[PDB]
Amino acid sequence: DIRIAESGGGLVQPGESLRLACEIIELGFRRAWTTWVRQAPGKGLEWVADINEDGSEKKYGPSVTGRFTISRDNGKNLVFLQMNSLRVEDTATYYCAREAYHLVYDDRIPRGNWFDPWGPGTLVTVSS
Amino acid sequence: NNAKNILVQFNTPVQINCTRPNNNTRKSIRIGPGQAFYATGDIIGDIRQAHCNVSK
Amino acid sequence: SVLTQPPSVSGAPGQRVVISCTGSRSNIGAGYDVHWYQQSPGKVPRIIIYGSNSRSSGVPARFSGSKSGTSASLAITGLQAEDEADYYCQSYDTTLTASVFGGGTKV
Ligand SMILES: *[C@@H]1O[C@H](CO)[C@@H](O[C@@H]2O[C@H](CO)[C@@H](O[C@@H]3O[C@H](CO[C@H]4O[C@H](CO[C@H]5O[C@H](CO)[C@@H](O)[C@H](O)[C@@H]5O)[C@@H](O)[C@H](O[C@H]5O[C@H](CO)[C@@H](O)[C@H](O)[C@@H]5O)[C@@H]4O)[C@@H](O)[C@H](O[C@H]4O[C@H](CO)[C@@H](O)[C@H](O)[C@@H]4O[C@H]4O[C@H](CO)[C@@H](O)[C@H](O)[C@@H]4O)[C@@H]3O)[C@H](O)[C@H]2NC(C)=O)[C@H](O)[C@H]1NC(C)=O
Ligand SMILES: *[C@@H]1O[C@H](CO)[C@@H](O[C@@H]2O[C@H](CO)[C@@H](O[C@@H]3O[C@H](CO[C@H]4O[C@H](CO[C@H]5O[C@H](CO)[C@@H](O)[C@H](O)[C@@H]5O)[C@@H](O)[C@H](O[C@H]5O[C@H](CO)[C@@H](O)[C@H](O)[C@@H]5O)[C@@H]4O)[C@@H](O)[C@H](O[C@H]4O[C@H](CO)[C@@H](O)[C@H](O)[C@@H]4O)[C@@H]3O)[C@H](O)[C@H]2NC(C)=O)[C@H](O)[C@H]1NC(C)=O
Ligand SMILES: *[C@@H]1O[C@H](CO)[C@@H](O[C@@H]2O[C@H](CO)[C@@H](O[C@@H]3O[C@H](CO[C@H]4O[C@H](CO)[C@@H](O)[C@H](O)[C@@H]4O)[C@@H](O)[C@H](O[C@H]4O[C@H](CO)[C@@H](O)[C@H](O)[C@@H]4O)[C@@H]3O)[C@H](O)[C@H]2NC(C)=O)[C@H](O)[C@H]1NC(C)=O
Ligand SMILES: *[C@@H]1O[C@H](CO)[C@@H](O[C@@H]2O[C@H](CO)[C@@H](O[C@@H]3O[C@H](CO)[C@@H](O)[C@H](O)[C@@H]3O)[C@H](O)[C@H]2NC(C)=O)[C@H](O)[C@H]1NC(C)=O
Ligand SMILES: *[C@@H]1O[C@H](CO)[C@@H](O[C@@H]2O[C@H](CO)[C@@H](O[C@@H]3O[C@H](CO)[C@@H](O)[C@H](O)[C@@H]3O)[C@H](O)[C@H]2NC(C)=O)[C@H](O)[C@H]1NC(C)=O
Repeated sequence: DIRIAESGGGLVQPGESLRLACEIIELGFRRAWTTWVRQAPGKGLEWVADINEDGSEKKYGPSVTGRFTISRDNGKNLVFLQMNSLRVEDTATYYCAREAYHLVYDDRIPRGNWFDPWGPGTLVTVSS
Repeated sequence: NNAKNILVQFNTPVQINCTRPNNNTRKSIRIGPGQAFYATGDIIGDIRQAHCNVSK
Repeated sequence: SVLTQPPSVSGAPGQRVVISCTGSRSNIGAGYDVHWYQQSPGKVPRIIIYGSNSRSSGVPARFSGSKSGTSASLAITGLQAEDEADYYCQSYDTTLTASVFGGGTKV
């Protein structure tokens, strides 16, 4: 079922990389697209990067356009957001979720997507 | 004769792709004793219409 | 990639409140749904209205979304302190972005 595990942040200085990992267990890991959404500490929703259940297709938000490489371990069933070039401009906290209008898709084109699961998020502070 | 049938036999396997794109659920009903009947529990997924494609 | 979310919705406790989270040809004119997200003060938001008009569990019928052409607006009745909370919409963009967001709104 839905038992997500956010982690991977870091208390670092600007100009580096970091690895994030949501873990969801006892369910199809390779059975739902998940996405990434942060929150500047006092601000709103910011989608980061999408992924396939297999990661075959991924797209990233404008804010971190092609800067954080999202992927996932498939057989071990982990997700690996290798963020790269961390900067103070992105000081925030981060959160992990996925979309689920799936039950019955009444179209050739979707109504959109959801963000159903939440968790602790992660702690990122890349600055001195 | 117009009362027979013409049996055509091709050289080239003209493909056809058929599908039923539903995730359908099997609901078991016990018509007891011991006999059980498989009904269509429900349908989930892209409710398209069952069909077949062929290269025109 | 911003939804016209009012920076503040108002209503005395019990009063009806409405929020017009509207976009463009590109997001609600695009044909998708306004997946609102209710947030509590200090807590993580959640799905309150998916399908742009549909309730999930635990959401009173006082709370209901709706999508009318290029407009998308929510309805709350009997607004109270348990209802005086944050709301953030989000949907699809046909032009450049995945997830358009409104500015957020609390009572
Ligand atoms: C028999 O034949 C019939 C007909 O010949 C076949 O029917 C057709 O089958 C296909 C595949 O089975 C179906 O495809 C579905 O297409 C819809 C609509 O896709 C729209 O968006 C595409 C993307 O556009 C955006 O992205 C790009 C890049 O950023 C931008 O440039 C764009 O501007 C947008 O931002 C777009 O490519 C599509 O264009 C279509 O038309 C053009 C015309 O010019 C063609 O070239 C294209 O190739 C394309 O055909 C179109 O505008 C999609 O919604 C479906 O994709 C969903 O499912 C995918 C499955 O892999 C998934 O990967 C996608 O990501 C997408 O999932 C999305 O939605 C999910 C929620 O629902 C999300 O969770 C997910 O993350 C993502 O958000 C799908 O690809 C046709 O609908 C279907 N048509 C009909 C009439 O039946 C049939 O398959 C054949 N069968 C057999 C057995 O032979
Ligand atoms: C048709 O529809 C059904 C739903 O109606 C859909 O079912 C989902 O199928 C996915 C497969 O893609 C399931 O994901 C896998 O689950 C593996 C273990 O499955 C067992 O446990 C699942 C968790 O539920 C537990 O808790 C509930 C609580 O109430 C309990 O009922 C359960 O019995 C169980 O104890 C459970 O969902 C699952 O039963 C569903 O799943 C099977 C397929 O697995 C599906 O065919 C059934 O119809 C049933 O709906 C079963 O009981 C899990 O081990 C596996 O994870 C491994 O691989 C992944 C790869 O991503 C790794 O991430 C992971 O670390 C492991 O290595 C995998 O996650 C999923 O759980 C179902 N439900 C949901 C909500 O996703 C079918 O797939 C649809 N399609 C078809 C063709 O039938
Ligand atoms: C029923 O459904 C099945 C599966 O959907 C169809 O089988 C597919 O048939 C198509 C038609 O030929 C195949 O598509 C072609 O495959 C060729 C060989 O595949 C290589 O290249 C692809 C990339 O396209 C690689 O991913 C793959 O690993 C192989 O290395 C390609 O050479 C073709 O590309 C060429 O033509 C296209 C024009 O469409 C150009 O855009 C390309 O640039 C290139 O010039 C094309 O991709 C497909 O491979 C088959 N499926 C599979 C799994 O292989 C049936 O045809 C379908 N039947 C009916 C009646 O609908
Ligand atoms: C295959 O079927 C055809 C019918 O489609 C058969 O041809 C028919 O044969 C009968 C007699 O064998 C014909 O009846 C008579 O034919 C003569 C001469 O054609 C005519 O003058 C008479 O008025 C009467 O109709 C019939 O007309 C004819 N029909 C056609 C359409 O040809 C044929 O015999 C069958 N194959 C074999 C091997 O028998
Ligand atoms: C076929 O029609 C029947 C109705 O004759 C549908 O059965 C009923 O469906 C509803 C929802 O579709 C179920 O509602 C549930 O009721 C319980 C108890 O009242 C409530 O606590 C739940 O919150 C929910 O509202 C209801 O259980 C169900 N009844 C039975 C006997 O199954 C049925 O869903 C239809 N078939 C399909 C495939 O939709």
